[PDB]
Amino acid sequence: PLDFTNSDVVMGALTKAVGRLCLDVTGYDVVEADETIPKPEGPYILVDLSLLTPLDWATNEVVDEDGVVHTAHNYTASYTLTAYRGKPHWALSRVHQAFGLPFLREKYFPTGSPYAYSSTSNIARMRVPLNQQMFENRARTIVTFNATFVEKDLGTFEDIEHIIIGIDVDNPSGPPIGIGADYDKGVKPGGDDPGLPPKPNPPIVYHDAIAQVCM
Amino acid sequence: PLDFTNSDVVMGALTKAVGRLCLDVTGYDVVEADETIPKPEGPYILVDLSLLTPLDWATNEVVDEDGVVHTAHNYTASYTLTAYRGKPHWALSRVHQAFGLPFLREKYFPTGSPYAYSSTSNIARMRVPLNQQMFENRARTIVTFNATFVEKDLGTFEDIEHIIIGIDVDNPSGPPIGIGADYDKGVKPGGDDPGLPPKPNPPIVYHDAIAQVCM
Amino acid sequence: GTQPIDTVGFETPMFLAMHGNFPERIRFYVSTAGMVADGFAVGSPAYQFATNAFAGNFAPQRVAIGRMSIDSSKVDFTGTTNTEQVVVNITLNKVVKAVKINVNTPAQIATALADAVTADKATAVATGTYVTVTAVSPNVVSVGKGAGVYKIVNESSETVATVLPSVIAENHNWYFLATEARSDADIVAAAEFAKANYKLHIYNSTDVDAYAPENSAASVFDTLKSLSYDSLGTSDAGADVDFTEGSVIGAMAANDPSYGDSLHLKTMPGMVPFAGSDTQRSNAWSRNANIYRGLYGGGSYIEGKTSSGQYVDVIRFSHWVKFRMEESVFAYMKRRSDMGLSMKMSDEDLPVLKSVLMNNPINIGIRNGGILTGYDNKVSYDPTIIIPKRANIPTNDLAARILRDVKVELVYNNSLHYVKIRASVVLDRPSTNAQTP
Amino acid sequence: LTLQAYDPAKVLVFIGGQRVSGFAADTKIVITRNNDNISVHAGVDGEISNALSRDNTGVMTLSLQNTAKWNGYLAQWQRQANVTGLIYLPVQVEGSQGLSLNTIGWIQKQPDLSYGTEVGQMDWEIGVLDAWLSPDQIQGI
Amino acid sequence: LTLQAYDPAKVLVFIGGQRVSGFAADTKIVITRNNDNISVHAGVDGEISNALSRDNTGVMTLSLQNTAKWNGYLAQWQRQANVTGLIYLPVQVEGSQGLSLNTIGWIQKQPDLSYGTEVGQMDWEIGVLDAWLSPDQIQGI
Amino acid sequence: NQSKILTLQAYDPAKVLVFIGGQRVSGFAADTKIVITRNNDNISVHAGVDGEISNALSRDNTGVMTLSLQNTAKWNGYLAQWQRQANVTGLIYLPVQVEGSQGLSLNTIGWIQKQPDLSYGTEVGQMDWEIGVLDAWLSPDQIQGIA
Repeated sequence: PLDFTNSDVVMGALTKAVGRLCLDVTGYDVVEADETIPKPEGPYILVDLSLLTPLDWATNEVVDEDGVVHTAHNYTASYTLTAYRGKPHWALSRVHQAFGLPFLREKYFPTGSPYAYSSTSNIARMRVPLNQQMFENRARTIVTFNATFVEKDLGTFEDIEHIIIGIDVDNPSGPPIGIGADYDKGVKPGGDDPGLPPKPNPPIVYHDAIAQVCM
Repeated sequence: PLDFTNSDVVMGALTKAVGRLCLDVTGYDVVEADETIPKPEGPYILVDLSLLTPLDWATNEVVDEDGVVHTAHNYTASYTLTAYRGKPHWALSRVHQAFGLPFLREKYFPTGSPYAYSSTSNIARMRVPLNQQMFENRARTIVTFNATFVEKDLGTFEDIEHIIIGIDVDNPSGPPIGIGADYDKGVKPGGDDPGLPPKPNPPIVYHDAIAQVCM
Repeated sequence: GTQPIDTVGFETPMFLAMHGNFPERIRFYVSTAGMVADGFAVGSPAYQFATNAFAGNFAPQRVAIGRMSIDSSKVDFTGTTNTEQVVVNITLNKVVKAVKINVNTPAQIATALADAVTADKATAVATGTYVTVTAVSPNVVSVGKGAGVYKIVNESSETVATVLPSVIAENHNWYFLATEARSDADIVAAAEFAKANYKLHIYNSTDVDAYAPENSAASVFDTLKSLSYDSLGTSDAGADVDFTEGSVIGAMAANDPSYGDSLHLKTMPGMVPFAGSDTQRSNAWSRNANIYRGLYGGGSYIEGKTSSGQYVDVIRFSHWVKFRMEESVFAYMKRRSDMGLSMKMSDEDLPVLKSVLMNNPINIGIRNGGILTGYDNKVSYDPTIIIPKRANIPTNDLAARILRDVKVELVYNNSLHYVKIRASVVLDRPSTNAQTP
Repeated sequence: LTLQAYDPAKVLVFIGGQRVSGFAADTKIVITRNNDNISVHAGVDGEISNALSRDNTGVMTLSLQNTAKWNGYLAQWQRQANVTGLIYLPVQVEGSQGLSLNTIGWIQKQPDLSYGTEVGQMDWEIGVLDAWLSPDQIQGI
Repeated sequence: LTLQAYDPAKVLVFIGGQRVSGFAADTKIVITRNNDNISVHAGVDGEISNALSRDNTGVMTLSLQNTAKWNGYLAQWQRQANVTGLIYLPVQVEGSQGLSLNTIGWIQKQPDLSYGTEVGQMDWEIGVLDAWLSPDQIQGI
Repeated sequence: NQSKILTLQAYDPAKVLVFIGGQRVSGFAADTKIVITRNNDNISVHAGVDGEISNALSRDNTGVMTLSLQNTAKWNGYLAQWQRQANVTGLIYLPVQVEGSQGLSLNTIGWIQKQPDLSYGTEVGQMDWEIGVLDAWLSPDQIQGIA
């Protein structure tokens, strides 16, 4: 019943978050590298998940109700953006500045989300010949994001229901004394003994004297 | 009779340990580089033992019953993983996080095993054209493991059964005094002489006085 | 199915008296006034025991009293001599009385005691050397000691070997064990129950076979010696009328075994100095019948040995370690489970028992000096803890969810008892090697 | 007979009864003593005499990622002790193959917290009231 | 249940009531204490006794680009206080996931200003009158 | 070693209370709060020519107590007024008390013996008031287990 959002969900939703912010700021059209289609008409941007870096040691462990363990790891995903016509260098820059606008981020990067923005690389403008007739304007940049991935274990170990301890007290008056100790899940050491009587709270009464001394 | 597990056993079992954990986590199919077969159908992973690094000076020496010597050396083996279809970058990542799950590791990397996990490299996602029609998704990573290799010597030297020592004491009253000393395996210096009598433990008796003084 | 006691129980002594003053099988008091309110007659057995227990230097905080069905009392003058106003205290159903007999022979005194027939419900029956007092179904009677030279004896239809399994089931939060019955069968039954339930059995006896020559004897001390139990026995003259087990307990109930302290010389108020001669002392020391010798104007216990020759303090220390480890492990395992973080059976969790056990039970002993530490020979005395790995646990134990073969080792740091000197007086004083050995 | 390989994942740290988790890459911990074992007094003519050291405190560093949940626990424990005066908690370390340790200790100084473009690091300084390493886990000692 | 990812943009600094903006790249801030928590006195025979630290001041560095508008505010506040004698202002910090802080403090020393071919940096030293970190924002503490 | 911890609760200097005249002192200096000393040693030894030794018991037990306060503290005012009060009216004595958090206490009467040296500079100064205490026997009452 203690569910979560595994890696597959976070990773897939990060692409769409980048896709919507690029569309909503620059006004260009967007496309991914996952499947190929004939080149669209007009300026557009291409999104690719070029690289992914892990961080070695897990930062948190969440124990299910039944004992299963969910482990959380920090990551960093890098996206390669490319803008293909119009003023591509201008288009990419407005994407960069978008991460500094508070209201715009809150739509797609709400507080508590499993991914965040980290930094950006240099924006390089390029000219590429086409059919040996024309030079096409382009650009390229790499945007680095933070993330956190959670995965669920494949089982649990047994609980400790009963513990048995052997004790040996070496002494000089005779042979060592062997004696054992034991623990059980529901057996209190004292049973349910009430214990010593408590110190009572005196009842609230009226006093005539601010400070009275009586022998 | 004092046997062990030489290098050949450890090295071959490390591959299968990696193979089972990849199969049991990602759900993909697995294949090695050792022998070539027609490419399987569906997503799958390729395993390769790319590199192996030694550590110069042996860390332990175990002497057989008869005197033969077994030497232990630390190593580090690097495996190159490649995932060929589906969401390869997702598949490799789940392999990385698997090493942080306690129960899953215990199946294949039990305490006391001769190999262990060390670290992981960056996961790079790639697109490769095929037949000039389609782009195929792939990925690549390098996983570094620790290991320890043991090998057995090819013989032993003879024991020291008899030692003869020559001694010369130069002195001014005359020519130097020559005298020898010797050792033999079973000859005690004192034979079996009982030595001086021991101090007896007095027997346990009753005492009337806590502290008694007698002249 | 012995359930574990806790720290408070480790100090509570239980006395198995005969009475009917409360319906329950056991009750706890913090002073003799509560017992007085419950209708116990001043000078009664349980009252004497409670007074002695509270009168010690290391007195316990609370005392538990058991119940064994009473049938009829006895006021015995047989074998006594009296030249003083005999007085007997009697409490009837919350009504407190006093009885007086003047001056004469014990038989005449016993006969004259039949005058206890006024303002009564209860009945009195003289028999020439003792008076048998029997109550009636709705009446409750408590008979207590006074100024006379006599001893009060009670009888019951039950037996210890059948009463005790009821008291323990009712409540188990007590450590020491004592009883009013003084027959050999009752004493042996108490010893056998205590040794099986990990409880310390105490008793005082007045049998002269303790003094009897070592050549041969058939005393309860000797029977326990043969059976090799751990009951702590002592020979006292006034035991049968004062129940001095309370005084013995009052000198050892409060001091914790972490100090390794023994019982050798502790003063016990209420005890009467031993009277026999040195030969009798030597005889008694053979049977492990400890005595309370009066020395240098004061009283002092002697050597506190148990039935099987072992010292009392080592036994008590082992029991204390057992109970403390049980309590500490339970506490830690319960705190771990209050959160959803229960201890699993894996190699990543098992080691913590080392610190858990080092903290509460063991480190206190090492601090206070009860546990020996250091280096010997080629051995060290440091306590050691060994824990198995998951690979070594049998599959059946995994299925049953049980951990076995956790082992501990310690060394006890005993105290000193005797000292001997070789003084010499001379009118004057008498090889010079001066070479380093 | 199979000799162990150094397993970095089986190096355990138990503080107060629980197990620490969420370390930063590279060195998980470092253990260092504070004083020299023996003090040697050398005479004019060459006589030598030795003194045994009776101060055996140490220091243990603990590298934790600043997003670790265990930062909150140490921060709470630190402030609690400053008010009540109860500062000691059990400390235990294990080695896959190496030298263990098992004593009591306290949080000595507050690390340095810095915020940037990537998940950082905090290095706590845990004082340990004794610093004797143990061969418990060595396979064959 | 979705665990947070460290968001560098939600690390907030409020000085005097307003929010600081215009940081330089990399480390936005750094928080460091001045003294050790506990002072340990060790005897000849090994007796140990501890003393609680009653000086809890810290220091917080603040990296700002030299074109930031917030340089003017700090420069004005610094000079004002030197004349009037009123030096304290509230200081509060937040962590996306990390240890917060909420106390009062003052501007300690004037940073170093340097001019070159590119927009530089100024590192202010803000004294904080208490330096206890808090687990408020940790998700689960 | 952990078996010789001399203080199981850290020594907190703020627990040391000082009351003069019934009001709690506050505003102390940087390093040392108080210092208590005697003037005369406990007994006098008169040793004869041949080694005969005899001892005498002292009857002057007066001591001196120093009280470090920052010169910006408010309590400097109360002491300064008190000096003039006693100089004219002739009432000098005033109850003094000290609480030994984990040490020795003190409870007696005392008076201001001298006034400190007031100095002004680039740093907040300090003042060392001398409160002569009539009787200076330290009390172990705060310590438990004193048989």
